[PDB]
Amino acid sequence: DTWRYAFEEAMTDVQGVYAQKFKEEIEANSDHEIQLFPYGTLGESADIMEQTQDGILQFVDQSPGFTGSLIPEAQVFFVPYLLPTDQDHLARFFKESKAINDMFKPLYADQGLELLNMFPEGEVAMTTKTPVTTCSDLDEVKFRVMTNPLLVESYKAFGATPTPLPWGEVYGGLQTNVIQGQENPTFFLYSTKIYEVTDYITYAGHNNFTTAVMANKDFYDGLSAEDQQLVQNAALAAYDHTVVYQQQAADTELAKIMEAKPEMQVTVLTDEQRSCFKEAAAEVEAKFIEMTGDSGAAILKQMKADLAAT
Ligand SMILES: CC1=N[C@H](C(=O)O)CCN1
Repeated sequence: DTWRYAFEEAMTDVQGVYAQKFKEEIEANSDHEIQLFPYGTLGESADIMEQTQDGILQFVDQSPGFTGSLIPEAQVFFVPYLLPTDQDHLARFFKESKAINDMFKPLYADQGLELLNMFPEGEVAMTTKTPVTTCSDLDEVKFRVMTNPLLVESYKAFGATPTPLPWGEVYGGLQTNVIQGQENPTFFLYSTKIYEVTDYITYAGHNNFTTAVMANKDFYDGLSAEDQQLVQNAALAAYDHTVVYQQQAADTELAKIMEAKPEMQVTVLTDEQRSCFKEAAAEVEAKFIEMTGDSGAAILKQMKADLAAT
C-alpha cells in the first residue's frame, strides 16, 4: 500500500527513531505499508507540510517552531522556562496532557490535519562564536531561529538580533558568518556537525525542543474504525519508544562533541547566571497573551495545570 510519511530530520535522528517505530507497528499489525521520507528528500519543513495538505503525503512531522505562523497558539512552546527540564516529568506531560491531546486537536483540524502526538526531543543549547555568560553577551549577535513570531520575540528579549531562517541555510550561513548564533538540542547539533562552524555551546535551560506528528485529516477520516485505531496504536507505541531513546541521547551526545572537537568551549550556566534570561521569560509570556487573545490564554492555563498534575 501507499501511506507516505515525511519528517524534518535524518533516519538516525530522533524524528527518525519515531518514524521507524511507527513504521514497524503499522506493518506488524496490518497489510498496510509505510514509506519513509527523511530530511534531504522533498525539501524543507514548509514544503512537506504543503505536500501533506495538498494530499501527496499522508503523515507528516512538523515542529511547532514552524506551525506558529499557521496556528498562532502553537507559540506556547516558546515561552522560556515554561517547560520543565526534568526529562521523566516532561515525558509524562506530553502523554497525559489535556491541553496537547484535547485542546490542540480541533485547532489542527481547522487546517485539515489530524494531530496524533507531540513529543520532546531534549533540552536546547545555544551555539555562538562569541562567549555567552549573560544576556548582554548576545547584544548584536545575528541569531538564527525557527520561523515563528514568539521565538523571534524571545531572542529580542534576550538582547540578540533574531533571524528567521529555514534549516537548509543554517550551516552555510554560520560558515560564511552571515549569522553568528543558532539553537537546538544536543543530539541534533552533533548530528548536523554544527560544532564545526561554532565555538561556544551554552546551556541556559530556557527550552525543550518539542515536535508534532499529524496525518492529512481527509485521509484519516477516510479510514475504517480499525485502521484509525491501528494508527492511534502505532502513534502511542512510537511515543513510548522515542521518549526512552531521546533521554539517552541528551545524556551522552555532548561527550561525542567534545571527542570530535576537544577545543570546544561548553558552558552550562548556574541559576545565578540564568537570572537575566528568566526575567525575560515573564515579558515574553505577557507578549504571548497579547498575540493569541483569549483563545490561547485558556491553553496556557491548562498547560500549567497539566504540568502540576504530573
Ligand atoms: C531540533 C531540530 N531542528 C531543526 C530546525 O532547527 O529547524 C528542525 C528539526 N529538528
